[PDB]
Amino acid sequence: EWQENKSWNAHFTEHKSQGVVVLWNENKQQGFTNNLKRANQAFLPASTFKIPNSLIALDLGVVKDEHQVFKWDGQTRDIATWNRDHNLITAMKYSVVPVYQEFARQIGEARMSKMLHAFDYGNEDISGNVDSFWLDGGIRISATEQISFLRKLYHNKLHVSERSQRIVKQAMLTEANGDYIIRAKTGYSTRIEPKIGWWVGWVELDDNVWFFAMNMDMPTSDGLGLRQAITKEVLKQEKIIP
Amino acid sequence: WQENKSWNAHFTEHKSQGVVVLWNENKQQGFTNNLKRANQAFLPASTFKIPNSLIALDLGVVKDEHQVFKWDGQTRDIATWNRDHNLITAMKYSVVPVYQEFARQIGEARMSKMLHAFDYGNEDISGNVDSFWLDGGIRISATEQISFLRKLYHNKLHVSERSQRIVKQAMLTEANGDYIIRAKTGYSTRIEPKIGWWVGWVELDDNVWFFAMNMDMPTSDGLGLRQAITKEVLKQEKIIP
Repeated sequence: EWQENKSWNAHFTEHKSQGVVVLWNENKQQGFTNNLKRANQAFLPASTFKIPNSLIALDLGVVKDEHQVFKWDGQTRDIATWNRDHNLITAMKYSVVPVYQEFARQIGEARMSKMLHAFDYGNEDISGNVDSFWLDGGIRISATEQISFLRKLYHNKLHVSERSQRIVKQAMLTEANGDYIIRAKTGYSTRIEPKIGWWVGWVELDDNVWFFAMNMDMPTSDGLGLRQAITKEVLKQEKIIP
Repeated sequence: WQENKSWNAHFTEHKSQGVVVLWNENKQQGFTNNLKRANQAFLPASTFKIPNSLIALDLGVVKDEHQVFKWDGQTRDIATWNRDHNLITAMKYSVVPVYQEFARQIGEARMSKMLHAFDYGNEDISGNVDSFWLDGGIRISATEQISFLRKLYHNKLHVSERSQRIVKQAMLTEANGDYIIRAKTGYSTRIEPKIGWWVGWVELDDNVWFFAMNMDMPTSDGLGLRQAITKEVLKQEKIIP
């Protein structure tokens, strides 16, 4: 069950933003959102797709491990951090699209589609073709669907090996300290309206895990840090993090 | 294997005595303030939770990082111990009693073989099966810790890849956009000299810096210096901001 807490809207309002945050309390098997409607609206996953894309690439052997280097092709792209060599960890961290497009090509459309279906991932539509569908094709996923997917990953219940899932959860590591561990993935969908930012993942506490998936309208790149800030503004309000 | 005696200031500043050892994985170069003490072997104390975890996982004594180890209802000096734990929280709170139970279940034969297979320190588990890393015969130097950690990082220890991955998960101490630290503290109080340890590594985008430090720890008061000193050293070396 899901509970709407419209008070979280203040965190969007304060930052002159519109969006949804969805939380799931694993112990209590309860979910919370500021906007049930938008929680169930599907959007392009953009770089959040790196999570399933990694799982599949690892499981098929397209990526041997998290150390394998994927050389910069020497083509300066807009994003400075992309113009360097990468492995899975840093490719995830810096959302290095070109690396994952190459994975997607090597995976191919048949295996990609089968695996997404096996994952129950979003609308499971990769039209098309292989190497951009999460950016400007047909694949869409809602925040509540992201939670469902993430929960399976956390529990190693996705239809790939345990190793693949552990490696991807490693690669998702975003922040940790004595109070919490956040494993998550950002996304930024720009190719198709509405432009949105994502942050999906979970917060590991000593005794519980809180899954989250947020997206928000992102008319310009200026607002990208709000993905995390608003999520954390909500996590703080809910005493999940200090 | 450079000695940089300038890092001694980081110990002197805190009226402390100790050693920090760094290993730059890419350059295959090590650095320390004190080559002698870098090679001096001490009780590992709770840094032993790293190999103890690996062995427990690999033998099935620990099924996974979620398995709960119920508190035995004995209230001890450390509050966080007086509660149920899994591998992650047991490592985080250095829950000795949990790992003593693992050690008992592992037993002396398998413990000894495994430490040899790990090339771990002096590989000597003389003493109580469930306390030898606290007050038995096992000794390991900072440089030996680095050697062991390097094998762990590369999944080259003689246990399954899964075991090594889980323990590296459990070692997670700190992460942000600049670095990840996977590490384990220790505090050897039973047998003189009382020392504190911090051993692990810092993962950067491009490189991994292994570290192992220990320092005299006459009282618990100084325990935060383990991390503080290591981090000022890391900061001086521009490894972390």
